[PDB]
Amino acid sequence: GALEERAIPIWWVLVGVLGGLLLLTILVLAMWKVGFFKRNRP
Repeated sequence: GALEERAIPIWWVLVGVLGGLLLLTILVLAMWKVGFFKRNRP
């Protein structure tokens, strides 16, 4: 009810967000490196 450890792991939430952000950033930067966000298609 309160004592219980929902843990409302604000930290894990913060971690998840930061992590999701890092993953998005890396995928984004990587995709940018490989040119995927890029077109220059024929």
